[PDB]
Amino acid sequence: HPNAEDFGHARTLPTDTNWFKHAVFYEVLVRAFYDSNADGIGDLRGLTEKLDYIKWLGVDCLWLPPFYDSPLRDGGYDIRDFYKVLPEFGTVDDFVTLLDAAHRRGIRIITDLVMNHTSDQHEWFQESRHNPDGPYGDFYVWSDTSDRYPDARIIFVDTEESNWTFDPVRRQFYWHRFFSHQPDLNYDNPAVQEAMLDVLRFWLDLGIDGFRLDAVPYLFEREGTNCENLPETHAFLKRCRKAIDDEYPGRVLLAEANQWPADVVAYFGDPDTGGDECHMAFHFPLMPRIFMAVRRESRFPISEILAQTPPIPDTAQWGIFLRNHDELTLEMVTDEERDYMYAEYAKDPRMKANVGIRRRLAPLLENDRNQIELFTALLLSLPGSPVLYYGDEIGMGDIIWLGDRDSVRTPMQWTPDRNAGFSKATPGRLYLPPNQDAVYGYHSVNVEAQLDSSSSLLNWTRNMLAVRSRHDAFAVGTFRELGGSNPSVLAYIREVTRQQGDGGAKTDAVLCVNNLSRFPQPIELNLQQWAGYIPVEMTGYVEFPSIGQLPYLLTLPGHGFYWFQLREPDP
Amino acid sequence: LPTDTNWFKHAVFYEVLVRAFYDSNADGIGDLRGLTEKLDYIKWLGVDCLWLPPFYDSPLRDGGYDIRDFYKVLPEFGTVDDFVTLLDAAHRRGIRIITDLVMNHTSDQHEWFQESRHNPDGPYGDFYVWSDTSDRYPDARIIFVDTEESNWTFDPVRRQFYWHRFFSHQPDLNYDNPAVQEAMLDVLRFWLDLGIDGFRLDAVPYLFEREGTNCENLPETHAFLKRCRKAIDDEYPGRVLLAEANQWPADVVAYFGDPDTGGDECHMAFHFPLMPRIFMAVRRESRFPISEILAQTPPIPDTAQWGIFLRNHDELTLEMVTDEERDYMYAEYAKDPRMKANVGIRRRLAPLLENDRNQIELFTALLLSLPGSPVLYYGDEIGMGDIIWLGDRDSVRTPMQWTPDRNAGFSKATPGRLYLPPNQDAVYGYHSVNVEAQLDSSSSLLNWTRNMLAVRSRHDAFAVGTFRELGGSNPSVLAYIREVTTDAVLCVNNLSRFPQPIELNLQQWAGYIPVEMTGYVEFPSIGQLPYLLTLPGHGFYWFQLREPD
Ligand SMILES: [Ca+2]
Ligand SMILES: [Ca+2]
Ligand SMILES: [Cl-]
Ligand SMILES: [Cl-]
Ligand SMILES: [Cl-]
Ligand SMILES: [Cl-]
Ligand SMILES: [Cl-]
Ligand SMILES: [Cl-]
Ligand SMILES: [Cl-]
Ligand SMILES: [Mg+2]
Ligand SMILES: [Mg+2]
Repeated sequence: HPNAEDFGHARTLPTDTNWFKHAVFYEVLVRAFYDSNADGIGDLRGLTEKLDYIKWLGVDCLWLPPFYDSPLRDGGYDIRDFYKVLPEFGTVDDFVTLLDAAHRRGIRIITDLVMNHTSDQHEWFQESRHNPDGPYGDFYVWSDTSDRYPDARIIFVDTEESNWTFDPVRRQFYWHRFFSHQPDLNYDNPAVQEAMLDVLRFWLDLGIDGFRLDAVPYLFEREGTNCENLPETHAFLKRCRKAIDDEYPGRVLLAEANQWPADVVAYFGDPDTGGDECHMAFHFPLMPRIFMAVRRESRFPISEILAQTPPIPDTAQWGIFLRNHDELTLEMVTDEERDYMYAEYAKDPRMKANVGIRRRLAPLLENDRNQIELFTALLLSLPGSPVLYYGDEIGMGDIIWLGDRDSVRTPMQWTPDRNAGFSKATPGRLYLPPNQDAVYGYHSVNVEAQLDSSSSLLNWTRNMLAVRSRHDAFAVGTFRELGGSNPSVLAYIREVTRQQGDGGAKTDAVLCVNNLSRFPQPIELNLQQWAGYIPVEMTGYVEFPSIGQLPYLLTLPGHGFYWFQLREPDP
Repeated sequence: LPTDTNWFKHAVFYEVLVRAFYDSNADGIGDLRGLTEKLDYIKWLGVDCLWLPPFYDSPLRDGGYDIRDFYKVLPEFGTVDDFVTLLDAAHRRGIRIITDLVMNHTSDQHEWFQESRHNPDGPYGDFYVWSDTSDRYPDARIIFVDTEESNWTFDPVRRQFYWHRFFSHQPDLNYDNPAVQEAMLDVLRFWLDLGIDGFRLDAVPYLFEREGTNCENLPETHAFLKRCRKAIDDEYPGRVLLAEANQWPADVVAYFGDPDTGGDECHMAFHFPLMPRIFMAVRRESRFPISEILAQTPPIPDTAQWGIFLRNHDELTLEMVTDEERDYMYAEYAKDPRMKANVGIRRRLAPLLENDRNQIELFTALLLSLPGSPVLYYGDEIGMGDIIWLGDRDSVRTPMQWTPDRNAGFSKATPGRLYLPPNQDAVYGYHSVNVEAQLDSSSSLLNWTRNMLAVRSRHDAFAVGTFRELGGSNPSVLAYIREVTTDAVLCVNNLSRFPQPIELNLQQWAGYIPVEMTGYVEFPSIGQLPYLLTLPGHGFYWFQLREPD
């Protein structure tokens, strides 16, 4: 393994143990964003050059999917070397340069790190199968039979015949929860635990701001269990958090656990220490419920998942995003016993058609601009830290035929020029082609075309992000659902607890009202506790009538929404 | 159709995918009824026989080469009744139909395999090749070496290993079981009874395995092929068997069978190295890669015929044929950046030639005048492009581009429901490349291609004539005569991008008048002095050698 010493490191931002609670994340693939060297493939230097756009957009942290050395048989989630970037993307030094440049603009970077397994091309595995009594002999999970752990499901049931695969060289079976070319690491071997902690430290020494830890529920296996969410798995996660907070204060760990929210709460750790595992975890059912709330023109699927979500440690934060599937497994989270909408998804033909396929926001919503704004408003005002996916801010489409994941991984559309301005290479050499249809194609949909008009989706999104950044209640406020006469309208207030040396718009309460119906709707709200306050609409700053003792009437167009600052009255 | 045991020697074939040609029912997928509705186009183009890749019921994990039921049409294409409708409509127009039939293996979803694994003591227990170990047949290479760790896979239900030369979801049939041989003969008869004109038999070199061998081309494999030919000969005279053997031509001749009988296995087999050699001949501006491959091809039985096509890869395995010992061009392909970029990917003719119309015409002229029965691939006649990102095979399987309308006129469905999207780029997109746009001008690639087919059809020499390479002063020009005995044709082809002169010794035909076949202009009669022909870069001429009064 390389040592971090022989590379540069990035200059660390000032320590801020709460930064991730206030952050808007931007998931961007290195391969897709910008090709600076005309090989048809996006690269680290290209991403570095585009930091000006990212800063202008106003996001706080980049989230990079895996960019490590890999044969790319499973999208790069099959890792061949944890210490090396895929050569086509650049080198470790290019990553340090990117980190420094990002940090200069106050922008942080996290990346995906797959903890559960490596590619079978990883040298640990080649040594494990060729030299069984060597130091890597027990780095993986080996057996003379395929009978162990029978209660564990096969995740990729239509592709893999078993969770055990017979290796022709070692003549024993090895365990894999994912594809056969992704052998599971043996976490019962303390050398494996130390090796993986050393991986985290390598990137942290370089200066990375954190990781999304992938496939963590599957680390340990035990007979008599379904081999997910085991005590020893959480124990290892506590080691990661301990190392993180002791040696690198102010960094973050995000858990990718595609489970019902009550079940992922455990991944934040012990409530009594304030949380001692992951700082963040994703709330996967939110988008499916929002999607269904709109289809149904009813607030309840949204009201319900929020009400039923258990409280989490003070230190912790949910991550939220506008996708219906986990990118690792392409599964939508559900629960037969605890999801009242369990059987309802299969009854919606749009939902049904896209089962197991990642889709971008605009295509999910049939390019309806009003709905894109509504879903985006919800993403930016509901509790949690939001993740925007690259290209959704201009309304990019997808290309489903490229694959279940690759559908959403086509080049960023910068201009209406050749290759959408992503590359100077010949089109036949692009890693994937840009969208070329009349609706989503780069001749029509690109950054340059949207920069001019204040009314473009890009400019609208950038303004919404700016507004959000100026109001703390969106990031760390309480959540109070207001109910109301009309079931088609979701209304809530978010409040800051307010301690010492504050008082201003930044800490004033906020009121959000969202119409899930396609038709204009009235709603009368009981806001009597805020009698005398003045609702000020956030985008145009117009003062609405002061709140009284009577119900407050707001009227919304189809799929419309309003955000108001609740200003304290003048004495 | 009235029996005509030589029809395949005179045929031009047209490989057309049911899924890609025409969607008549607006589900976004091409279908048999749709293909039937486009037969007038196929007749007008002038081809003689359709070649349909597998259209059987299948989970489509390996492009439909993974068959779930040999007796059933994939439901989205229609049913056996739609297939008979297609057959009758084609025959009415004098067009025949052959199809791919995978003989070596089935999908693991096939009911035979599910019975084999669940009920080992039952009648299907020995329908596949099972073993307690993965040690047998170690000399057989793994075809898909980057994907399959072994030719043996452990089945979790039966708890034994089964053999597969292809992907793990394609278990090999056990041809040492006599019931397997009878079941597969019965598949042949089922489609022949419906009226199909023949089959391309796929993966046949791999039927039998034997210890101490590489498990290809075994004598028992050829013995089973003889059973297939005999069944055809005895029960369905006038039908054809084509072999898909991606091997050096010398090795392929075995698939025509015993020369002493006039051939007792396949009627046809493919000459795979032809396109790679033509491609390199043009890259090097030398006739030699073509001259040599033809000269080194052994004689085949007189009732047999080579099939030829303008592709560098076999569609089953995505491999280009070669031979370390017998191919002088063996190390040369890797030195060509065009060949190197496209390794393991099917590409259409226009993209292979960077859309150079002169070269498209040159390669097509060679395809239509060299010895063998040519196969045209659907869409090449209008210059369609491909979409490589769709997959190594799906690259060339996008919808036929009929018009510049929505979905290229292939379907009325919404674009997001199409099985694959049409080309949409500035060069190959359906807004500029489509049948409708080319129908009008006599100078379109489509009308040029149609005219060349019409010309070829009027000269038996192209189909069954002898082949005499004329040599000549200039190594950049390939000249030859095709002759049958009363019909003699002279073909001259410029492999150089620049204009070239060639002086030919045509003394044997002195007095004859060369008549150029497209404009019918009479050229100077052949004398005792060498005949000078001058060609533009990548040009060609076809001449009928007419007897003097
Ligand atoms: Ca594990
Ligand atoms: Ca076999
Ligand atoms: Cl990437
Ligand atoms: Cl995800
Ligand atoms: Cl999704
Ligand atoms: Cl098909
Ligand atoms: Cl059927
Ligand atoms: Cl082929
Ligand atoms: Cl090809
Ligand atoms: Mg690049
Ligand atoms: Mg159809």
